[PDB]
Amino acid sequence: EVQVLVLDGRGHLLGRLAAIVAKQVLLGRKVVVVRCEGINISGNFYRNKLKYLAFLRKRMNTNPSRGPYHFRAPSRIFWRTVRGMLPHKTKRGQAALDRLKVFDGIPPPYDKKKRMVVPAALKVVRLKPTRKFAYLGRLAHEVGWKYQAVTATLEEKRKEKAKIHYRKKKQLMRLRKQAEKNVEKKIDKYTEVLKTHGLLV
Amino acid sequence: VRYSLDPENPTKSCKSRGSNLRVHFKNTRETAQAIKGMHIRKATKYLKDVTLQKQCVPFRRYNGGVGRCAQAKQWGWTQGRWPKKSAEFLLHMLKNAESNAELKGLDVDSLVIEHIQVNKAPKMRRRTYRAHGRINPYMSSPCHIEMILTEKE
Amino acid sequence: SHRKFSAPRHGSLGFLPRKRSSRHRGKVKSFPKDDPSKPVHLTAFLGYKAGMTHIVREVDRPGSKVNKKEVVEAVTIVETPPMVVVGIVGYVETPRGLRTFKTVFAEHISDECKRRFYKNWHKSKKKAFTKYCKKWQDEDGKKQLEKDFSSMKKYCQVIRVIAHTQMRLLPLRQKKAHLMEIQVNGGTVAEKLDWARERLEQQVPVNQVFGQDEMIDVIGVTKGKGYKGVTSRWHTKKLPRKTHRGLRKVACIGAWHPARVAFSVARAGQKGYHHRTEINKKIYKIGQGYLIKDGKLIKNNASTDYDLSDKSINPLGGFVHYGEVTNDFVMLKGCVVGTKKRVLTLRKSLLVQTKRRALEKIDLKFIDTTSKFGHGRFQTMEEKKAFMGPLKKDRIAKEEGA
RNA sequence: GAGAGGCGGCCGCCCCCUCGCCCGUCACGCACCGCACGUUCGUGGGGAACCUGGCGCUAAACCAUUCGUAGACGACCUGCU
RNA sequence: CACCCACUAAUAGGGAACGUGAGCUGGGUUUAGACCGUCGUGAGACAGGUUAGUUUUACCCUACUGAUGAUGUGUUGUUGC
RNA sequence: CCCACUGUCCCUACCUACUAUCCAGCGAAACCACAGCCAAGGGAACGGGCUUGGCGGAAUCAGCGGGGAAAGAAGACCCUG
RNA sequence: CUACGCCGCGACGAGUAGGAGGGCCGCUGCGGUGAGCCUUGAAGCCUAGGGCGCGGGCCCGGGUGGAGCCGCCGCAGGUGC
RNA sequence: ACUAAUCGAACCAUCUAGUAGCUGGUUCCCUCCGAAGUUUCCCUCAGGAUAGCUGGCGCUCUCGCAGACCCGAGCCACGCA
Ligand SMILES: [Mg+2]
Ligand SMILES: [Mg+2]
Ligand SMILES: [Mg+2]
Ligand SMILES: [Mg+2]
Ligand SMILES: [Mg+2]
Ligand SMILES: [Mg+2]
Ligand SMILES: [Mg+2]
Ligand SMILES: [Mg+2]
Ligand SMILES: [Mg+2]
Ligand SMILES: [Mg+2]
Ligand SMILES: [Mg+2]
Ligand SMILES: [Mg+2]
Ligand SMILES: [Mg+2]
Ligand SMILES: [Mg+2]
Ligand SMILES: [Mg+2]
Ligand SMILES: [Mg+2]
Ligand SMILES: [Mg+2]
Ligand SMILES: [Mg+2]
Ligand SMILES: [Mg+2]
Ligand SMILES: [Mg+2]
Ligand SMILES: [Mg+2]
Ligand SMILES: [Mg+2]
Ligand SMILES: [Mg+2]
Ligand SMILES: [Mg+2]
Repeated sequence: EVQVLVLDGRGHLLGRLAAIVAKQVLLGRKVVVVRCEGINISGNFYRNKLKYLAFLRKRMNTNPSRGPYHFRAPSRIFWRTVRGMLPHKTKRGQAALDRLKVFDGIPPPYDKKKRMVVPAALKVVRLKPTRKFAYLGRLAHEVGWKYQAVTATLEEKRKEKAKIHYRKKKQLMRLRKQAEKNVEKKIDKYTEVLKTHGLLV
Repeated sequence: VRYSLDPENPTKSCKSRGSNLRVHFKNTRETAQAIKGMHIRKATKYLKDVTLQKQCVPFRRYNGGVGRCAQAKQWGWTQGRWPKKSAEFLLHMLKNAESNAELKGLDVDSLVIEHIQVNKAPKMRRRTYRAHGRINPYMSSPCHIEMILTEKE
Repeated sequence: SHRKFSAPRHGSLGFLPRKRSSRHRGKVKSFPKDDPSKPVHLTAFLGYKAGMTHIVREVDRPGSKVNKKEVVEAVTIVETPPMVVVGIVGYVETPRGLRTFKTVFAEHISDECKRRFYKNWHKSKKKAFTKYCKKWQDEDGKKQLEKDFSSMKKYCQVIRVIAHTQMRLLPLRQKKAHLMEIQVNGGTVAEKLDWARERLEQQVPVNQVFGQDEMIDVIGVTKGKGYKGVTSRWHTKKLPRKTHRGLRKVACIGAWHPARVAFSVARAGQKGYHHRTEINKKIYKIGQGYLIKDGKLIKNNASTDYDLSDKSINPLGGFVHYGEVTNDFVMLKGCVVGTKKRVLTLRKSLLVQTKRRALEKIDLKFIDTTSKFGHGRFQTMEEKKAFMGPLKKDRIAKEEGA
């Protein structure tokens, strides 16, 4: 779609979400993934930490400053996971990579926008309830990430402001439902039209 | 003689030429590129400053092993030199061009070096003596220089 | 195959960009962790390496051989004239690090401080902060400054103060002041902003930052040594005398595979002029500097309570290659990076000092002031004149001038 | 509203229309004679240049000289009514 | 390799073209001189012994070490992450 | 083997002359399929190119000796004729 | 209906070493032929010009050049990099 | 060892374009067909002859050819695998 697709990363499996995102940006769609620290990975935490520590070992013996770049922020981990699913060495894959933006937490450009969800990549439906999993935020923090604490406090502040906005939305919807009772005799002419065509049960 | 890049109008223009001039082609090519587009008064001062090592020419193409200098920062470059022989030869050609301008009756205080070009002249052969009874060339690299100056102010 | 005999590698890999430091001043790179329980205080200062000398002191370390004994110890004198606070920076913690929220300078920025903003002060028209200082007096600008202080009070986590040295009080050629950000620790952001705002344009001496016999950290740039070979840069073994191409080289710079030269191989390049920090440097003394109450008071600089000699920290004939120390100074223990008159950053120790070597009170018995411009053998001018008596130059001085 | 606020909201005064919203009456508009790239964001972004009113500003960088805390050369630290 | 002396916390074993000769050295091996023992009629031979016996080139690309610079925020500078 | 002697070494440092360095002038040669960052794979069983990944930022200066199974010679060792 | 011409129908189409056929592919020279071409511009060379052929190649436009050149039927090679 | 930078038989010219079962090279296009590294013999084993595999030139025959258009009017080719 021509708009920008903003996805909430909480509760999303890493490679399941990255596969969906990679195909989206290849089709000319701009994708933004927020709360990359909320992304989950299947398998217990120690198992997934061993996978990344093995990644830390892979470095150029001659000059590690040229070797693999190990990015410790959860946003950059997800970004690199998506990059492994793109043809990033061609101009088409580089253009697709530029359509994707990743954030830890939710920055102010996207914290006032409704956030989408990919059911095909959610842990609740893609993982058996008895299987263990790890958090990308915890995994990144225990391998070199320096901003787990500050993102935690900023996410708490964002959630406090969103609760206030939601209680204004509830107060608005309560007033609107009350209004539909107050103007009932002069609305039923248009309500009956809606009901016979499926809208407004 | 056939100049390349004949002037847009050969009435506000003057030409100067030199063949088989005994200066290094690589040095003179860089010096000519520096004074290209310059006003004739600016170029004469600049080429005098090259002799005094107060302004350098930027060695842009033939820069293999050319050292760095602080005066290359005036240009957008890092390597520069002060080729004295290339500057003096171009100063004589600027003087000859200016006297040609006076003969054509056009004033010399509005002249700009719109065209300048250094070509390779036929090489002159000399001889050097090497280690195990061997002979190698010691060739010289002269050059042809042509220029066209035009009035614009 | 394996090398025959084990040997540790030459040179630490923790300083591997062995290159000329991009800075001359030496940046802090880590301020002490801010805890709001302590009182509001500064964490850093700027000094200038004046020179070295040695002291005599009584050791109070029980169980040691030198307990209740006199020792001599090399010390470094660091002239520290008071800094002048000229601005405040706020920082906000983000998921990408600290970023500068807002910077507010003061009115009446000194000329020596303003030279820092100009590569060529001679041809400059001295226009820096001429319009900024005007908003400290008008109405809309002053209200805007209040908004900047309020927004710093509610959005910033750590604040710092821009402070500059008074280069005019030093005997150096340089007149351009050194600016530095000094983090304010120990209190709420509102409290440290109130403190830092009332120290604007004020002088902060080295007394208020550092105290007697505490361990601090010295951050600076070492002495430059130019391009150097592997035997001087990395202190590798010199090859035998029979070597053909030369013996001050590393014989093997790598095996056939990995078919490249590794970053861990010692190679020739720039030596010295590296940015370094050294921790746990004890302050044996904070000098008082020259004063005038009725006469010129010079005594307190190098007069210990056992010496009782009217003399200053200045050696006989002045510090070599530096000049005369006239302001306050900090007498660190041991050596310190940098040449003479090299600007040094002094920082509060990040660690917690609990060892007996730290928190040990220092009581100087004697401060050497012989000439360092040769084998000096007299402490003062008066002692030298008393020992040698009159000379020919003085004999004719009283003859020509009666 | 500071996490990348590049945004959003509320009042007071003034000038305008009782029109723009739904169901009806009433006719008209190039009705271009079957035909595509039509419709929008958008007064889009970027570069010069001309005219037009108001408010305003009058600086640095590099070279050359110097320093030697630096240095192979560049670079760097410096000084110059 | 081995063996012994001595210290030591310990004196573990290996790979990298049996790492590493435009890095060295040339003691050994492995040319031409020569001596001895054995074999061969002889020229001569001997994983038998012994002695003397030219170690050449980097200024290219990369790697690496340092040194200027370059792209972008209009120019430029300071402080910084 | 012993005495003496010493930078052969422990363990390296400093100094001097000439270079190298930068500049004015002058100015070659070797070598060159195209070229030149890596890990693994398979492959004439040790890739600069190929596959898969790591990635990749103009133009350069002084060094350097890991690579180019670097150059120098239609291997002199061994075998065949 | 150039009978060495024209037309129809069906199946088929890998290729080193190698063999064969066709070439209105190309070079040079000789015999015939084109009442051939050419100082109102030959050969040669250059060309972001127009094309033809599966291809070998060829024709034509423009420029330069300044005196020779080509097609067809045979003949003969010091005939294609 | 030395005998003109040449010595376990100098240099110069010729015989001489010495011989080589060995190494290197071997020049235009399209179309059609298309292998062998096996047998036997050889002072034969990096080569030949010989058979085999290949191509080219054919020749001897066989089924017939059909109804101008349209329309078949037990038995269905020599022989081969
Ligand atoms: Mg070079
Ligand atoms: Mg010579
Ligand atoms: Mg000779
Ligand atoms: Mg070991
Ligand atoms: Mg280590
Ligand atoms: Mg030697
Ligand atoms: Mg001394
Ligand atoms: Mg080896
Ligand atoms: Mg080697
Ligand atoms: Mg060697
Ligand atoms: Mg030997
Ligand atoms: Mg021998
Ligand atoms: Mg015998
Ligand atoms: Mg013996
Ligand atoms: Mg000898
Ligand atoms: Mg050089
Ligand atoms: Mg590789
Ligand atoms: Mg051979
Ligand atoms: Mg041979
Ligand atoms: Mg075929
Ligand atoms: Mg021929
Ligand atoms: Mg022959
Ligand atoms: Mg026989
Ligand atoms: Mg063969």
